[PDB]
Amino acid sequence: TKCTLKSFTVEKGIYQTSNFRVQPTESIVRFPNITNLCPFGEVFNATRFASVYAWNRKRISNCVADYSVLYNSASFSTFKCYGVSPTKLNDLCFTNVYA
Amino acid sequence: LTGTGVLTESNKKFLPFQQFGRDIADTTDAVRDPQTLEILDITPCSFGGVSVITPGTNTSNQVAVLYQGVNCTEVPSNVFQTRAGCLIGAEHVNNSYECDIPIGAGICASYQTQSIIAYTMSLGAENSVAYSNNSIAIPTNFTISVTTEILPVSMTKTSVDCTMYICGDSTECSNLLLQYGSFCTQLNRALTGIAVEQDKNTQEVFAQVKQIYKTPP
Amino acid sequence: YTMSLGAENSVAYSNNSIAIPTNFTISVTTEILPVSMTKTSVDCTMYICGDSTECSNLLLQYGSFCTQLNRALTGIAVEQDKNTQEVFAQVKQIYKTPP
Amino acid sequence: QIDRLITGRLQSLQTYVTQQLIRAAEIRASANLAATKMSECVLGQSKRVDFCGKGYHLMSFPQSAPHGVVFLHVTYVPAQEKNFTTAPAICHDGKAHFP
Amino acid sequence: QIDRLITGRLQSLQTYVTQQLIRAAEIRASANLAATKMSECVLGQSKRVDFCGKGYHLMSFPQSAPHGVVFLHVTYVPAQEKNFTTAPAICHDGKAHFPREGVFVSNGTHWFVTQRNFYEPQIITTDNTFVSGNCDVVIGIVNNTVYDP
Amino acid sequence: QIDRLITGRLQSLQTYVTQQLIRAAEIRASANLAATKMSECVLGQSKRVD
Ligand SMILES: *[C@@H]1O[C@H](CO)[C@@H](O[C@@H]2O[C@H](CO)[C@@H](O[C@@H]3O[C@H](CO)[C@@H](O)[C@H](O)[C@@H]3O)[C@H](O)[C@H]2NC(C)=O)[C@H](O)[C@H]1NC(C)=O
Ligand SMILES: *[C@@H]1O[C@H](CO)[C@@H](O[C@@H]2O[C@H](CO)[C@@H](O)[C@H](O)[C@H]2NC(C)=O)[C@H](O)[C@H]1NC(C)=O
Ligand SMILES: *[C@@H]1O[C@H](CO)[C@@H](O)[C@H](O)[C@H]1NC(C)=O
Ligand SMILES: *[C@@H]1O[C@H](CO)[C@@H](O)[C@H](O)[C@H]1NC(C)=O
Ligand SMILES: *[C@@H]1O[C@H](CO)[C@@H](O)[C@H](O)[C@H]1NC(C)=O
Ligand SMILES: *[C@@H]1O[C@H](CO)[C@@H](O)[C@H](O)[C@H]1NC(C)=O
Ligand SMILES: *[C@@H]1O[C@H](CO)[C@@H](O)[C@H](O)[C@H]1NC(C)=O
Ligand SMILES: *[C@@H]1O[C@H](CO)[C@@H](O)[C@H](O)[C@H]1NC(C)=O
Ligand SMILES: *[C@@H]1O[C@H](CO)[C@@H](O)[C@H](O)[C@H]1NC(C)=O
Ligand SMILES: *[C@@H]1O[C@H](CO)[C@@H](O)[C@H](O)[C@H]1NC(C)=O
Repeated sequence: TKCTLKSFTVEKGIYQTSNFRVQPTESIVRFPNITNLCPFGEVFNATRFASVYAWNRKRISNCVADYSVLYNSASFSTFKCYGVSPTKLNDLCFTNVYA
Repeated sequence: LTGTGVLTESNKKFLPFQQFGRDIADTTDAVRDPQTLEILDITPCSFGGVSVITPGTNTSNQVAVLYQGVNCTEVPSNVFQTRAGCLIGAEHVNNSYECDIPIGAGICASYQTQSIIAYTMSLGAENSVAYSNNSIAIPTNFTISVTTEILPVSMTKTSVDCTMYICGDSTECSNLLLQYGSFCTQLNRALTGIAVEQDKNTQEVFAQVKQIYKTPP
Repeated sequence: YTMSLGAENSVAYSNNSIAIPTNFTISVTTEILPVSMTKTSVDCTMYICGDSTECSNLLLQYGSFCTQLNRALTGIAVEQDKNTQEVFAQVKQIYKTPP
Repeated sequence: QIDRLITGRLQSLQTYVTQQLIRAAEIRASANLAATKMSECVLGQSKRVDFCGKGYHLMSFPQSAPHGVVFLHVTYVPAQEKNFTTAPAICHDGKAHFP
Repeated sequence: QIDRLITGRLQSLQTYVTQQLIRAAEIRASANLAATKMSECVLGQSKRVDFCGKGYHLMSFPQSAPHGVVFLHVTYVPAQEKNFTTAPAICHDGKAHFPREGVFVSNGTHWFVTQRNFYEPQIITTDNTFVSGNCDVVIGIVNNTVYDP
Repeated sequence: QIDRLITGRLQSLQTYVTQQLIRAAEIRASANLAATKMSECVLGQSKRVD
C-alpha cells in the first residue's frame, strides 16, 4: 500500500493494491468413447497368410488404430518405423492405411 | 474448446445433436460431456482484486487483507468469508452498529479494543435524519462585496503540424510518413470543428508498381 | 401528402389543460452525485503484451507513449513540440559479405 | 506479424484512454453540478421545481461520501392535481392583460 | 524500425488531439454557462444563491475580455449567522402544516416562520402554512399553536 | 507498404470514434438540460430570465 500510494503514512481506509486470479489446478481432457477399432487382429492373427509374390493389400480406414497394443508386445521381433516415430503413432491422423 | 473455468451440473437440456452452447455475449456457457451426454455449465474462475484494510499508520500497524469476489476455499490470524469475499486478519463479531470503514458491499470494518473487527450494517432507513433537528444558519447582518468572475467563451484556433511533431529534423522519417496518407488533414479538420466523414477509400489506393529487377540468367 | 407547416403558434390558444396541485405530502429524496474520480493508471506492458517477452521487446521501441497516456489520464496536458527526446538513429550491424 | 497486433491493441488502448478522459470530464461536470446544487439548496431555499430533489424545496442536508456528496432533500410532492383551462391573456375593453 | 516509433508518436498525437477536442467541448460548455449567467444576472435579478457571484445577487455588469467574459457581480454576503433548530412540519390538533416561502425557525421555546435569508420572527398563521393530510405520514411531529388574529 | 496506410486510416478512424463519443456525451448533456428545463418550465413557473 505504501508503494501504491508512494507515501510512508497510509491514511485510514481501504486500498486496492493488486489483483488475484485463481490459476488452473488440474487439467482434464475429455473425448468420446473409443469405438469401432481397426481390424488389426484380422491381419495380425490371420489363419492363412499369402506368399510374398501375391501379398494382399487390406485397406484400413474409418476407424481408430490403437498402435499401443502392437508396440507393447514382445512377440514381434522387428518393430522398425521409417519416417515416423513409434511413440507418436497414436497422436497422428491419416486418410488410409494399407496392411 | 480450450477454455478455463469451473464445471458444474446444469439444469438445461440441449438438443440431441448440439454439443456446446454460448450466452448472449458470444461466450461459451455450457458444453455436453462426450461420454456421459450431460450438460455442464462453464463459469469463469474467481477474478477479483485484493485490498488492505488499514486503520491508518498513526494508530497501529495491524491490518487485514480483503479479497473481492473470491471464496477462501481457493485462496492459498482468523480466516472467515463475508458478502464481499474473504477477510483475513479480522474478527467475526456478530454485533452491529454504525459503519466506520466501508470495505464494500455491505459489511464494514473498524478498530476496537487492539484488533480489527467486522460487523454487518443494517442500513434500516436514512429518513431517520429528517427529524434530527439539524441546525440551520440564518443570516443576521450583511456586507456589500464585489466578486470578479471570468468564464472562457471562445478557444484559440490550435493547428497541428504532423511533419514536425512526428519527425524532428529528419528526412527519411518524413518520407516514410508521407505514405501513411492524409490523416493530418482529417485531424486538423476535426480540431477546427468539422466532423470527419465516414466513407470508403475514394482517395487512397493500395497500388503497387513492382520495381523489382530481373534476375540474371 | 405535402405538409404545409403553416404556423406552430396555433397551439397557443388551444386551451391546453394545466395541472394545479391541491394537496401535498412530505417526502424525502436521497440523491448522490459523483465529485472525484479514482486515479486510474494504465500499464501498457501488461495490456498490449500478455505474458510475452518478444512482444515487450518490440513495444520498447515504440517510445514513451505510455508515459504521455498516464500524464493525460492524471490530468496533465500533453506537450506539442519536436523530437527532442526520440531519435531515429541506426547502427547498421550488418555483417560483411565473404570475399 | 507481431507489430500488426501491437498496433491493433494500441488503437484499442487509445480508445480506452479516450473513454476514460470523457468519463473524467463528465465526472468534473457532475462535480460542478453537485457544487452548485449544494450552494443553491443548502445555503438557500431555491424556488426551482424538481431541482433540490423532486418537488418544491424546503430544506437540504449534506452528507459525506467516497467520491461523491449525498444530499438529504426534504420536499413535498403534489398529492392531488386538477386540470384547468388556461389562457395566454384576457381582454377587458382593449388593453390586453397578461398574468 | 522507423515506422515503429512513427506509430508510437501517431498514438501520442491522437491522444493529444483527443485532449484538445475534450478541452474544446469543455470550453463550449463554459461558453453556454457564461451566456446563461449573463442572461440571468444582467437582464434580470436572479434569486439563486451563489449563482451571480457569491451571495444574493443585486446587480451585474458585463466586461469584454479576450476569449472570455468578465462579470462584475455586486452582492452581499452573510456577515453574522446564527444556528436555529428547525422542524419539517408542525401539528396543531391534526392537519400537519408545512412552511411555505420560508422554514420553521425556533429560538428555544417558540416557533416562527421566516425565510432562510433574513431572520424575522413571525407568528404561525393559516396564510403562512399549508395543511398536508394528518400528523401520521409526515415524519417528525411537534405540537404548537397556529394563531390567526 | 499496405500496413502503413492501414495504420494511418486506423488513426483516422480512432479520431472519428473520439469525435462520435464526444458528440454522444454532448447529446447526453443536452438531454439532461432538456429534462431539467421540462421540470422547471412545465411543472412550474420559473422566475429565471431567458
Ligand atoms: C460411453 O461410455 C460410457 C461409459 O461410462 C457410457 O456410460 C454408461 O453407459 C452404460 C451403457 O448404456 C450405462 O449403463 C450401465 O452399463 C454398465 C455395463 O453394462 C452396467 O454395469 C451399469 O449398471 C449400467 O447399467 C451407464 O449408466 C452409463 N454411465 C456410466 C457412468 O457407466 C456411455 O453411454 C457411452 N456412450 C456412448 C454414446 O456409447
Ligand atoms: C492376436 O491374438 C493374441 C492372443 O490372444 C493377442 O494377444 C493378447 O493380447 C491381449 C491384449 O491385452 C492380452 O491381454 C493377452 O494376454 C494376449 N494374449 C497372448 C497369448 O499374448 C493379440 O493381441 C492378438 N493380436 C491383435 C492385433 O490383437
Ligand atoms: C465459495 O466456493 C466454495 C467452493 O469450494 C464453496 O464451497 C462455498 O460454498 C462458496 N461460498 C459462497 C459464499 O458462495
Ligand atoms: C438536536 O437537539 C439535541 C438536543 O440539544 C442535540 O443534542 C442534537 O445534536 C441536535 N441534532 C442536530 C443538531 O442535528
Ligand atoms: C380545449 O377545449 C375543448 C373544449 O372542451 C377541448 O375539446 C380541447 O381538447 C381543449 N384543448 C386542449 C385540452 O388542448
Ligand atoms: C390532466 O391532463 C393530463 C395530460 O394527459 C392527463 O394525463 C391527466 O389525467 C389529466 N388529469 C385530469 C384530472 O383530468
Ligand atoms: C452552526 O453549525 C455549523 C455546523 O458545523 C458550525 O460550523 C457553526 O459553528 C455553527 N454556528 C454556531 C453559531 O453555532
Ligand atoms: C424566544 O422568543 C420568544 C418570543 O419573542 C421570547 O419570548 C423568548 O424570550 C425568546 N428566548 C427564549 C429562550 O425562549
Ligand atoms: C385535499 O384538498 C381538499 C381541498 O379542499 C381538502 O378539502 C382535503 O382535506 C385535502 N385532503 C388532504 C388529505 O390533504
Ligand atoms: C401532540 O398531541 C398529541 C395528541 O394528544 C399527542 O399524541 C402527541 O404525543 C403530542 N406530541 C408532543 C410532541 O407533545
